Amino acid sequence: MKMKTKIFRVKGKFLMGDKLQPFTKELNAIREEEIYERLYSEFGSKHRVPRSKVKIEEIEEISPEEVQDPVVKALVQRLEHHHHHH
Repeated sequence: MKMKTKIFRVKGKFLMGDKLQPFTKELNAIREEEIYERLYSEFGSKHRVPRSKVKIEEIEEISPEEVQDPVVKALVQRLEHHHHHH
């Protein structure tokens, strides 16, 4: 069943150069089984980081308008209501 997408503010570590770098990823999904696969996909895409080297530590569900990432916040708004301002 599809719904209004939940923005999960993930806070974890990714292994690059045998070093753990911390990240704060605000991404819109439906459930946790999405979050894992979507991050393994993104880090591999944008950053070319291997899946087994991406370590998720925290997953915090936040509100659509509170999201700091402009791209994700714009993505969530695509399924929202066009504010009728005459």
